[PDB]
Amino acid sequence: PQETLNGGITDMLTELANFEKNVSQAIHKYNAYRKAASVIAKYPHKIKSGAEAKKLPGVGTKIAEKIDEFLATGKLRKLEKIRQDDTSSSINFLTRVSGIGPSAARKFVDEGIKTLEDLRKNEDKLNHHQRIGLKYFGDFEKRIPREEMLQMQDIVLNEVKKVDSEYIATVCGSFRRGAESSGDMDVLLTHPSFTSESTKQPKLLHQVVEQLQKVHFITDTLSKGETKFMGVCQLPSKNDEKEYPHRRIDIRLIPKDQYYCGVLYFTGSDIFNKNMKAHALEKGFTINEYTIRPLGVTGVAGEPLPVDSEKDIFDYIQWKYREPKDRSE
DNA sequence: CCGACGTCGCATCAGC
DNA sequence: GCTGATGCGA
DNA sequence: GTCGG
Ligand code: NA
Ligand code: NA
Ligand code: NA
Ligand code: NA
Repeated sequence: PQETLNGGITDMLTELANFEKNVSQAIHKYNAYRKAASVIAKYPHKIKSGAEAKKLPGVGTKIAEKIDEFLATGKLRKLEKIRQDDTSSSINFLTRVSGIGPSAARKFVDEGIKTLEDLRKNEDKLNHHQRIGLKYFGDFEKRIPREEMLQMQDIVLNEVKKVDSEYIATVCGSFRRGAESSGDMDVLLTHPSFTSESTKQPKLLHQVVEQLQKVHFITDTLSKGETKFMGVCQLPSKNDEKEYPHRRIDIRLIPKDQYYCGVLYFTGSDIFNKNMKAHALEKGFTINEYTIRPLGVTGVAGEPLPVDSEKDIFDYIQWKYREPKDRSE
């Protein structure tokens, strides 16, 4: 549905969401506003009153009132006020740097640090993550066209197999669902030698990160432990041509017996996950990102069931296997 | 009326 | 030094 | 902020 349908209202609610999260530190209000904007974004009619909107789940009394004011005046007094406020606008802005959350943003602004330039001048006050976030501030806000995702995947899948051909690696996220662009790259990795009961062998991830660094694909590291890496990567510049933006990439090592529950979950979408979770319950199973387990008559979860593919999961709950490209809901 | 609204791996702080 | 809490991201 | 026990 076109943005000119309710884009004004949805923009307003998203701006409210950001201020609750970044300034008020009210995470649940952030999500309430986000949810309201989602349901409205999907609504295929131009809203004519707060009352019409209130019928939608997640739209309550107060948002209904704001929509009334917005519809009559083309704005919202409280939002106009907070936009102008130097402190709040700065705090809100600083959070766009990866590694700077509401707490760090507040603290920086309290001591007079309000702009990227200010940050640039105060490196000593920034942790490693925050320095990398600042360094790639613009690149991190750019999206990744699917063609670049495919090129990136080519590299990841090639180098993983080169380290050990028994690794299994899957790029997940909306990309796996066939999205035309991505925000980052999420890689789930496993190996037969690693299960929930056997060796947690703590070099499986390191060896892969290392090789990806060795071929100069991974350029920076935000964080890295035995099961999860978050960092930065860049396609080699196809020659004589402009250099590609630096991209965010996550790589997680998952036990083999939990790998497919992991792929399912990190492929999404979120709404699909929710519904699949519903259905599974109805069939007497509880599914999370790690395992699927039978529920007994009084609701006691038994042991995790063997899962050797995504479709195993669907089969446990009597659902026809659905392609990632059809998992919007 | 009033608590729930994922959860968790990693980096870093707070405290002992 | 260690343990647990907190910030952050996803 | 919204929902629901
Ligand atoms: Na409603
Ligand atoms: Na941030
Ligand atoms: Na942010
Ligand atoms: Na081999």
